[PDB]
Amino acid sequence: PSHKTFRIKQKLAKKQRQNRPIPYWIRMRTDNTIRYNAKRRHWRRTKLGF
Amino acid sequence: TKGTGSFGKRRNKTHTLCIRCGRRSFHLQKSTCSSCGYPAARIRKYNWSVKAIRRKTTGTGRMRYMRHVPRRFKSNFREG
Amino acid sequence: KKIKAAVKKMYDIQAKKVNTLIRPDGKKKAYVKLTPDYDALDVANKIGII
Amino acid sequence: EVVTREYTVNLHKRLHGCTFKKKAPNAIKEIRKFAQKAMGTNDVRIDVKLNKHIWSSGIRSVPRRVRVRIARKRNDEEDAKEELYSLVTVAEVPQEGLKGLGTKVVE
Amino acid sequence: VKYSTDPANPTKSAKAMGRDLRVHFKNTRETAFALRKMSLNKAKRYLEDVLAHKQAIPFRRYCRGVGRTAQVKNRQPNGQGRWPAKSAKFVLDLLKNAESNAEVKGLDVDALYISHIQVNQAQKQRRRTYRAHGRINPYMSNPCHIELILSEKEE
RNA sequence: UAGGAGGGCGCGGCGGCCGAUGCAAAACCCGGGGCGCGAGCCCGGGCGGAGCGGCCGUCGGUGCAGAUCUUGGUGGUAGUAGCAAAUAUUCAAAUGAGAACUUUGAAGGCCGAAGAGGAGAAAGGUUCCAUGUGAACGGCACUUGCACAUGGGUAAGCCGA
RNA sequence: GGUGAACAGCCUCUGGCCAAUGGAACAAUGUAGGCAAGGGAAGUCGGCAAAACGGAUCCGUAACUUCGGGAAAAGGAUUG
RNA sequence: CGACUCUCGGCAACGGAUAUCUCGGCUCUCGCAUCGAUGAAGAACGUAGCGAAAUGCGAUACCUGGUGUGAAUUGCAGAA
Ligand SMILES: [Mg+2]
Ligand SMILES: [Mg+2]
Ligand SMILES: [Mg+2]
Ligand SMILES: [Mg+2]
Ligand SMILES: [Mg+2]
Ligand SMILES: [Mg+2]
Ligand SMILES: [Mg+2]
Ligand SMILES: [Mg+2]
Ligand SMILES: [Mg+2]
Ligand SMILES: [Mg+2]
Ligand SMILES: [Mg+2]
Ligand SMILES: [Mg+2]
Ligand SMILES: [Mg+2]
Ligand SMILES: [Mg+2]
Ligand SMILES: [Mg+2]
Ligand SMILES: [Mg+2]
Ligand SMILES: [Mg+2]
Ligand SMILES: [Mg+2]
Ligand SMILES: [Mg+2]
Ligand SMILES: [Mg+2]
Ligand SMILES: [Mg+2]
Ligand SMILES: [Mg+2]
Ligand SMILES: [Mg+2]
Repeated sequence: PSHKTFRIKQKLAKKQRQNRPIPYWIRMRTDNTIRYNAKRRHWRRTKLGF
Repeated sequence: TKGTGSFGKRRNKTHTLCIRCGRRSFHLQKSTCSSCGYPAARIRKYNWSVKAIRRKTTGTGRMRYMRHVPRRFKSNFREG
Repeated sequence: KKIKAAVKKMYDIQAKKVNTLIRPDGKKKAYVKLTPDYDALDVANKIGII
Repeated sequence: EVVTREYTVNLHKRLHGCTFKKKAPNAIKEIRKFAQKAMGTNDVRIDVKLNKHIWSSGIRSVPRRVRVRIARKRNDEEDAKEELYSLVTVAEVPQEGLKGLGTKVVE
Repeated sequence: VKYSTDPANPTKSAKAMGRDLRVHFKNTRETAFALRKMSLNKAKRYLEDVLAHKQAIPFRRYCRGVGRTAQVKNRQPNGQGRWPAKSAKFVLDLLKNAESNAEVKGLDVDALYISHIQVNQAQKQRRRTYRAHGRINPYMSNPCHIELILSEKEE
């Protein structure tokens, strides 16, 4: 909706930031296991359910 | 008909985010959260699903205050 | 109200009008329009933007 | 070799029996194949005026005989598959019509 | 990095490889089986002439359903063949890369020939297609490794 | 055959005994040589690169070809079925490694205004806009994209709550 | 916008598109659409499917009837 | 001779079984008793020079302060 409540706007703000590739310098960091962001979300595939 | 023709009319939200638990389980028409039991005084919890109990028992969150209680027991609640 | 009151205490200026929106990223962004006694270029050079 | 020649393409026979939604596209394909048989040139460019002419009467009724002029000329592009290609353009018709008019060679 | 078959003479043979090429394994196999033991120049003529849809690659092993042509009578009498253009265009690239390798080594690129050509399966890639009655089935590719060695022919 | 018993073979521990091992252990592969009727065992060669075996006592989550067995992989089917509604595309030029699919122009057409137009409610949540692109995706293709990456954008005393 | 009783169908203007993978061929069997000599339901469980009638003006309009209908009965003529 | 099929070996693939491990599990045993209206458990949102998660923290926000140890952090830069 274009008329979204502030709660939903605030909580859709965070799921914006939650969707970015890992910083490249995470991969070179010692004793690391992070291979990619295994929690990405695409808007056509996974609906946030709210 | 039932099925494909009828799944197109899912348009209105029966459940929305509860404020006590943040789950999408707040039945608006009935005004009660369907997981934490809000707005009941006590949290909805049942012994017929220990799996559901462990998902929200103590220790799954920050424990912003109880994490320090063992340290304060050690040395027996001292303040100078 | 607080945005004007604060832009007055800093910068030794005053705002003729202020508009606020909440960006999608979460932060609030405010447009502060100055009275024509004060020049935005001079203020922005005295803070350093351009 | 440079050479320009005026042809009369009996385009009714070549397009007999074709599907309506394809008679004009196959008219274009037959103009290309006629230029290819005419001067053995792989690269044939049909001028936009010839396309406009063929496509003037819709997609399902095309001109029946078309008086075209095909010009075999050099490809001066430094990169080129063939040294020489053919440019087919629509040709002026004398007021006499197409009666008694065979293939000509334009100076 | 070592090929299935070692060259007859290692210093006077060039070699080229590709892994996980997104082309049909069966089509490229049928290409390679026509290109084995050919001269390099004749292989380039032949294969570019295949991609030009003027000479046909016989299909023998993976052939059931392949329609017939007259273009392949000289080498498969019942005339069952196709013109796999993507396969041909991928194999051309390795033939050129091995020509380049042989040029760098210093061989007679006029006297090179297909001493050993091998296509082999690779890790399949997964896609999904949707069928009647709410069922899905996998829709997967068959990428291949293509592995070839040119050697200089000798009397 | 159903069944019962005896003697053995084999897997993994524990208490003991005898050993092997970076001059190559375990595992696995072999048109290699043998032993036993047989379960199985011993040796040879290769890969392997750090552990392992034998004997006595004893213990056990101990032996697979089936259970429309469970998990994972792979085949034949098979380059086969197929990709067919919504009339329709055609020509130059530009870009590009590469053009039936991109962009410009030209021509032919369709929607025909209870539309394939212009905007909204719910719903979605950044899909909007720009620049770039290795892969993946867009059931052909792509220089392209609702894809991937980096940035930007939503201003209210009067429109709503 | 035109025809038309008409927000029917058909065609065009503003706006939007040519997006549904393409090349060659026109074999059988298909899916969708047609047309057929003479006959006219003989086909088949069955006129299933298709064809036929169809707008308008003028005339005419039966049995039965709850006296309201049947009725756009049926049957004819005309149309640029 | 050759293609196709069956088959044997060598080599190459696909696949990840086995072999050796293991900051994890399970099981048993022991010591203690310490949440919350002085706002708990849970949830949400923020927070780092370069961070999305997890770990941490709360507009003093991957930390402030005392004490202890005594020369680092670390993927890059930097002030030191
Ligand atoms: Mg309803
Ligand atoms: Mg309801
Ligand atoms: Mg506002
Ligand atoms: Mg479905
Ligand atoms: Mg068992
Ligand atoms: Mg077993
Ligand atoms: Mg088994
Ligand atoms: Mg059995
Ligand atoms: Mg087929
Ligand atoms: Mg179909
Ligand atoms: Mg209306
Ligand atoms: Mg619309
Ligand atoms: Mg866009
Ligand atoms: Mg594709
Ligand atoms: Mg009228
Ligand atoms: Mg109308
Ligand atoms: Mg008839
Ligand atoms: Mg009958
Ligand atoms: Mg009968
Ligand atoms: Mg009968
Ligand atoms: Mg009967
Ligand atoms: Mg009927
Ligand atoms: Mg009656």
